[PDB]
Amino acid sequence: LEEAPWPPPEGAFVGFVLSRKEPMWADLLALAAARGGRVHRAPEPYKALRDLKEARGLLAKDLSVLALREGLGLPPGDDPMLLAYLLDPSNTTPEGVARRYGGEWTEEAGERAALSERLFANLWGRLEGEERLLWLYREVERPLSAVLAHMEATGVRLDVAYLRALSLEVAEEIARLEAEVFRLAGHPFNLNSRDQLERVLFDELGLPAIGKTEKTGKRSTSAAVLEALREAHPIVEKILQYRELTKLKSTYIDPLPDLIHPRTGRLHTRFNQTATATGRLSSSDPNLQNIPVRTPLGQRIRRAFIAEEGWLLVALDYSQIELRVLAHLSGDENLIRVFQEGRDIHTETASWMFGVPREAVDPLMRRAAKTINFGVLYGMSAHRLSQELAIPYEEAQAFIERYFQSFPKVRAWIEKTLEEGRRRGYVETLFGRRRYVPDLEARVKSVREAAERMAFNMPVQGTAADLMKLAMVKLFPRLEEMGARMLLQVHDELVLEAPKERAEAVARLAKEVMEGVYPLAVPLEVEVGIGEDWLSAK
DNA sequence: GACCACACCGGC
DNA sequence: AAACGCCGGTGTGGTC
Ligand SMILES: Nc1nc2c(ncn2[C@H]2C[C@H](O)[C@@H](COP(=O)(O)NP(=O)(O)OP(=O)(O)O)O2)c(=O)[nH]1
Ligand SMILES: [Mn+2]
Ligand SMILES: [Mn+2]
Repeated sequence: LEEAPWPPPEGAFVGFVLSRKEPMWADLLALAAARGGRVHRAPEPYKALRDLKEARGLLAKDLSVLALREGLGLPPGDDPMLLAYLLDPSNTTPEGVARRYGGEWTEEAGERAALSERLFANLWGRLEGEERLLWLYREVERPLSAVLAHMEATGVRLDVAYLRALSLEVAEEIARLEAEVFRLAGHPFNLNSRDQLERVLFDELGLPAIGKTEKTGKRSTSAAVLEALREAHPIVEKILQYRELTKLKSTYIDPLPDLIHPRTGRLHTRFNQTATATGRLSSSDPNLQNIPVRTPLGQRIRRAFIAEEGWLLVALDYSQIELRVLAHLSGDENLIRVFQEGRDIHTETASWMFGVPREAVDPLMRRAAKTINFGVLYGMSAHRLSQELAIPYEEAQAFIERYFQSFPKVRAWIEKTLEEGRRRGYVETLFGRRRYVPDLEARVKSVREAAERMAFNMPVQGTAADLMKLAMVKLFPRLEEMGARMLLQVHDELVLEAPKERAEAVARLAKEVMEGVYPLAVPLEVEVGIGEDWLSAK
């Protein structure tokens, strides 16, 4: 490419180099653009951002987030990564996409701009005739990248002082647990080392091994194994408690306070758009899609996520979403009637599990039933189910039997999805998002059947992800008009932030947009709460 | 210091 | 651990 002076013409593709992967924290080291056989390198990258109409190129959203951080309303446009991801969701990195579609991902801005132009040309042509993937690109993924850019630059408020005080209380309890574990072991050791713990439990103590680890075949110390040994020795229960507290302290309580941005005073995640095999987003740096909620301590951590003063959080979450999606995809009349009657399969499975009336099912029980309902749907074995519920093997076998007997067209849909996946080489969502599963033809049964579980899960999980994305695209402009903020997406949930006096109107509107995103054979019901913290809004 | 595999476990 | 699926973060033990 011929070198030309900054600025570039309108519509040029950008390349850029960040001091680090996280756009909210990175220095903009270099900026360049390419168009019409020329490359334009910016002498002063920061000031040079003001010359761009949009961020068009590889990782476009990252540059848009950095621009918004600096007060510049630079939206992301075309991104070859999104094209590649729609053609094959194993296209997750610029390194791989470049090698695959005609370039090399380097560390120079000008070459990255030239690469973005070359890759877009080639990838755009590969989507000729792919009407459904083209619709997903233009109507979902490309506009969604702008929504996510704004969400990333906005962040969420965190009660730092609260978490600092919580850390000290948890530290004292961890001390009580480890000191007890060492007394029971007869000697201290590194309780964070699963190798050392393995030797204590199975060699020094006389506990029987239950399972082995995957890659190295060590005697497992997993929670599932410890639960099986809960009654064999009093050290086991303490280890499980130590694990819970240290997991939450090391992963949330201690690190999150240190990630508050100095200018915004809020916590900023990255919403990765080309990271999963199914079409889901992921969240990283930090991951805000796995904040605790299940245990008492976890709920205390979730309470640290708060609204700006004078505002409230609004949390919306699709009801039984993948089961509703399954009803539409499979057309099972029995499953459709379930939701047309307003029933709750999680609460009903819970009622059976704990032998109590539906009105007596608490959230803890219902959450456990959610795990059972989807575990069985996507292929959980009777053996594992019998151990999860502490019931005889024959009773777990009977539950799985009635589960599918209740919804006969589900098995039919699974078989048809797998047969089509073998012929075409891929499975697809309701909107045509595809995942290639070559191991459906594997000649090793264990491999083939693992691929089968991956394969018929994807249309269900992926359709739910398609629906959530489309709802975000529809909802975002309405929230801007209302002066509200979209903060987080957690797969089938949105967390919004609204002025207190508008919180109710925002909650009603967001609920209606999400429930009407795309009418199916069953209604899509959305549960909504409002509160000053994330837990309260649930 | 960065990076890695591994086992593991937080969420949906 | 076991024939649930999809993620990202941690400490250990180890290399470089
Ligand atoms: N395979 C699998 N999928 C899961 C699991 N947990 C969640 N998912 C998938 C399937 C779930 O549909 C989806 C969203 O998870 P939620 O919002 O926590 N539960 P839901 O929407 O079902 O019920 P309600 O909102 O009324 O409580 O994530 C699991 O253990 N396994
Ligand atoms: Mn839900
Ligand atoms: Mn949810």
